[PDB]
Amino acid sequence: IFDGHANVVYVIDTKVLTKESLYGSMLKATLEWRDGLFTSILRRVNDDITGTFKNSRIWVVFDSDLDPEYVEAMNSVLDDNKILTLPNGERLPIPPNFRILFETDNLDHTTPATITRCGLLWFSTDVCSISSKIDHLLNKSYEALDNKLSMFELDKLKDLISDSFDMASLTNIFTCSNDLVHILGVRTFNKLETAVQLAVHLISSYRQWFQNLDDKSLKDVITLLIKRSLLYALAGDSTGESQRAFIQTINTYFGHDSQELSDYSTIVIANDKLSFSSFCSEIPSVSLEAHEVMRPDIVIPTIDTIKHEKIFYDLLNSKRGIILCGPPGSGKTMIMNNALRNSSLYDVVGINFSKDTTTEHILSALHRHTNYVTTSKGLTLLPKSDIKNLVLFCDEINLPKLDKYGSQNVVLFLRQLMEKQGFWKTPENKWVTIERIHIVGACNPPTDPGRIPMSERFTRHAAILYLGYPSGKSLSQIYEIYYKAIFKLVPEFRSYTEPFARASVHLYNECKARYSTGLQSHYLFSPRELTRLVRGVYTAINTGPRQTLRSLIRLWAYEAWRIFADRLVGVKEKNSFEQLLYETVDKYLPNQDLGNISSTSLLFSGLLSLDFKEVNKTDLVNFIEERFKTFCDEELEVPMVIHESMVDHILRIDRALKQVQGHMMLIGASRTGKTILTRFVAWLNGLKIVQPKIHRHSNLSDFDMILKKAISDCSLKESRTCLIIDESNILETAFLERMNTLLANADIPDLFQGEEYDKLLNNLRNKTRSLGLLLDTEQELYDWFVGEIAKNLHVVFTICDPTNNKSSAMISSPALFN
Amino acid sequence: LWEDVQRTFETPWCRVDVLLLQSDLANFLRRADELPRAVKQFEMYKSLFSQVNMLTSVNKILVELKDGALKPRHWNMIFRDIGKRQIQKNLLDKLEFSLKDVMVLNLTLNEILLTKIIERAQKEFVIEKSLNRIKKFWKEAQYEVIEHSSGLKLVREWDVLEQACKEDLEELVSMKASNYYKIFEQDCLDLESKLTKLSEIQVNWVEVQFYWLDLYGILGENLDIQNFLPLETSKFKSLTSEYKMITTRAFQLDTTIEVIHIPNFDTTLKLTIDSLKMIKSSLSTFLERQRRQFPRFYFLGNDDLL
Ligand SMILES: Nc1ncnc2c1ncn2[C@@H]1O[C@H](COP(=O)(O)OP(=O)(O)O)[C@@H](O)[C@H]1O
Ligand SMILES: Nc1ncnc2c1ncn2[C@@H]1O[C@H](COP(=O)(O)OP(=O)(O)O)[C@@H](O)[C@H]1O
Repeated sequence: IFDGHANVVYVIDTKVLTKESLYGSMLKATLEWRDGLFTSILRRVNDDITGTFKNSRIWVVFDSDLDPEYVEAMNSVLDDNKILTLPNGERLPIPPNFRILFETDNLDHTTPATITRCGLLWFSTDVCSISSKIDHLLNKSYEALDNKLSMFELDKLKDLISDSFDMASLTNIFTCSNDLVHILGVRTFNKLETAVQLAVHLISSYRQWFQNLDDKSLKDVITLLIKRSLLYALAGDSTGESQRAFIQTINTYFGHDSQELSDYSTIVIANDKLSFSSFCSEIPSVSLEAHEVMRPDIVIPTIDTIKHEKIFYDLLNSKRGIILCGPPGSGKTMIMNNALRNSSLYDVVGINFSKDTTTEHILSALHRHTNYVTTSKGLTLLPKSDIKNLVLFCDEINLPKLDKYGSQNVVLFLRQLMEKQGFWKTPENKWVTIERIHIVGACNPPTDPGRIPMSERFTRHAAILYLGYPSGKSLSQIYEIYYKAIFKLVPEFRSYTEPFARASVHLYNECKARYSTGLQSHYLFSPRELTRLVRGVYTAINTGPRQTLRSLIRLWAYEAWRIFADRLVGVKEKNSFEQLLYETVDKYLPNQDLGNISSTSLLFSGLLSLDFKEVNKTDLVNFIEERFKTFCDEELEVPMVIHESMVDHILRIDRALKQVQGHMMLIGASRTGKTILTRFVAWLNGLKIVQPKIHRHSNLSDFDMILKKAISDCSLKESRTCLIIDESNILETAFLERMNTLLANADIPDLFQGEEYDKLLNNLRNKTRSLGLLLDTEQELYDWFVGEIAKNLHVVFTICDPTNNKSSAMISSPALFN
Repeated sequence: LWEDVQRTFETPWCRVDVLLLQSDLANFLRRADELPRAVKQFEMYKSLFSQVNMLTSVNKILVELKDGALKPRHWNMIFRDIGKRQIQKNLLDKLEFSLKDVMVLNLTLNEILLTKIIERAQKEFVIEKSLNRIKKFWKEAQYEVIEHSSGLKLVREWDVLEQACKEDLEELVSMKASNYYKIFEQDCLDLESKLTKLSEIQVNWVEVQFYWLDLYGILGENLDIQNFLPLETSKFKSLTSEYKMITTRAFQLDTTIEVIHIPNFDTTLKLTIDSLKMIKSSLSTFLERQRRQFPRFYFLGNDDLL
């Protein structure tokens, strides 16, 4: 404005775009030099004169943190000679009108020579007050909503908003908020924007009911809403009881003249009455079916469940990126899935981030539900495909590892998507704007080993929500529902549902308390363990015959052993768990008819009969001996000995293999028979065994085609294979991440394209038609392939001592433990 | 009904498939109960039921034998060792022999010999399938070429097909170790020769394209150096013409594997690459001579001085 010179701006994120994409590169077939973004825009500005550049000022900013290598091609540009030094072709001159910017916060990987050559500007403090920031945010929201909504109602609501909260008490609120423990916390100056955006959006959501009520009640409800929004945005990372403390705090400091904010406060607005008061204690009952024990799309309503559902839905409707925090057993992924799939406005894209997930993988994931359209405002676009909003669920954002100079590149890519609402097309070298594709993610606290602390930029731009273990009582009701569903099979003991759930919850709490990482770093217990054991009980009952009370208690205890104690070391810990089960049963069960309940005194297997039941020791020993004799007859002849411990391990492996997910972690020491006992048990059920063949130069491709052919055999012909993977087999990190993905997910996310995708599609066609199945829905074909691979694949891990660093990485991996 | 059964036996070995056979046997079993009592009292029902139950018993062995593993030599030795009989060699080569001749071998009792024969056939089939891949893969898989300054047809993204041929060699040389693969040993060696000639052809095409485009940015457009090296420029132009003829021949050939079948091809590639190397050496000598003619040129570098 001062000079009347036009402004030219180009925002580029460094770590997102590599050198051959930023500056271009020669082709290693004809040395044809590709342009690259920076060189292309420089060419457009300099060579082309149709655009106005003599009169204008051209400005280029590198928002992402910069490394010397990128400016190693710019140091000459940074030097006083003022000429671009291309690896090939002529050297592009640069005019004084072509200014260059760099923006960052870390100077560890910057040469002092660059500091000398550049002009350094430092910000040692905040640039604005809290109140001024808030006022600017309200002005931004007002101008964002004015061009869409009615102006008079906007005037009324914005006047009431300005006269609703005063900065004086807000200062006390924020100061006390700083005096509170946060998880991945950032300063309140960052969460201000989230709070104000959420508040303004949600108050705009109730526009239709703002004309027929008294202005006093409107002020009351607006204060209620602003209090709720400040609570949820500011303290969304709080423990939850500290959330109650902050509720009381803001109730005290903020004006009491309006309707007061409560813990479980909500408004059920309906066009029948002026329903705007506080509503609470509205949990509904849900009746389910027996077979619905394991469908990963099952959630049970609780007060915390519905509250988190509503908050997440509100903030997605607030159009803001959201990031989730919680313990590994907090249940984030599936509660999020249940919150998102049932929605009539949002589409699920569940993508699991890896140790390194390239950006074009995310680009393809978007392609599967988006398209490229060309308009005048943004030229090329990448908007939605259908009408419902598209939201991608990135998973474990802290899992990817930084580069050699720090910072995770595709994390900054996500920052680019959710900050500037678009990115740069690397071959097209033109900016593309997205149309409201929201970003959702979940990550464990960085206090968990193997999690990199997250950059404050990304956390600031999104909002944080922390959800922990839902107390002890809530687990009691949810597993009481699970147990009534599981007792639908056997109506004899319907009223005994409560004692089982109470005992299970108490046992889980005692397992958490007794065993911790102080002994070793895998004593983690989660409600996932309880869900697994209730599934085990369900499978045992469904496969087993009618059970008396004593039989039901015995099988419950056996599944408790197989879920909890099988990960325990020593015998002192084992007998401690044993006696723990004694007092748990005695407290939570009136029936005293069981005998010894120890591992040796429990012998439950379905290998000796069609029905899963307790069986004689001697008969099982004889059966195993006969099968081993058959092994010596036909299978590998090794001097082998049968004992009680290996028989117990055979029972455990058979139970694990009969599970729907035969993903097994077998941890011990070498020369113990594990890698051949697994073969023995696999042949007992007549499976197929594949062992990878590795070498000193075995790349990723070897395991790639071995795993692909194993998957195809499990799918094309339903071979029902079992996979044995050893510590020797794991040496690189590439197929490490491949195995982690195939475990956490169920399919291959990076090879099912092109000819592979087409052969998968036609193979599904052929198999469905041969089996007489009419299934032809492409997405449902993908889901059925997931089901087939889940139903037919079982992988077991044979590992050396956990003290090994590779073994430590194996046991400490999130998916492998999960 | 019995006519359908006799038709199924008389249908040739290649003309019967396990899925169609299973469907036909299911139809026979379903329609067996629909026969009136008079037919069942007659010997037709007895014969048909015995034959269909017999075929049901030998369903799995037929599934094992119906894979692509088995070659006519395997069936020849099956008939010689088991049935002590032979089928006309012309009919045996095309795999057209009645299922009755298959069944008179008593597949159930002699299942072990057929099982080991099928095992050897599958050991050879592991090789055979990989053979088929290259067979049809490189059959076409031509090199995508474009136009540069109205000149030669330079291949685009050629490194991917280069690597494809390289891995095809790796797999062809690794499949040479097998228990039952001595059938196509002459074919295997023929494929090895074809792909080795192609490998040398490719490792020289990469070099000749590289050097030809290097010197093409040096000669052919700027007449100053062309006059400075008249003999070298003339040699480069002649090599350009002959290599243009070679590229046109190989590109309208439209068959990558058949490229070796063009006579005086590898020799042309060898002489071309040797002449290009000599031309580049002479050019470097001229560059060094000019640099000695003017000491300050050593700062400018090769590209700037050119
Ligand atoms: N409200 C709920 N409804 C159903 N299951 C729940 C609920 N809360 C917790 N769970 C159980 O607790 C377990 C914890 O899951 P978790 O391992 O935290 O998933 P992730 O870490 O992938 O988000 C889940 O397996 C789930 O079955
Ligand atoms: N229960 C057992 N009785 C006898 N020998 C055993 C037993 N368990 C393991 N072995 C010995 O271990 C070898 C088999 O290797 P294995 O123990 O399966 O390796 P790892 O336990 O490291 O996977 C055999 O040579 C055998 O002598």
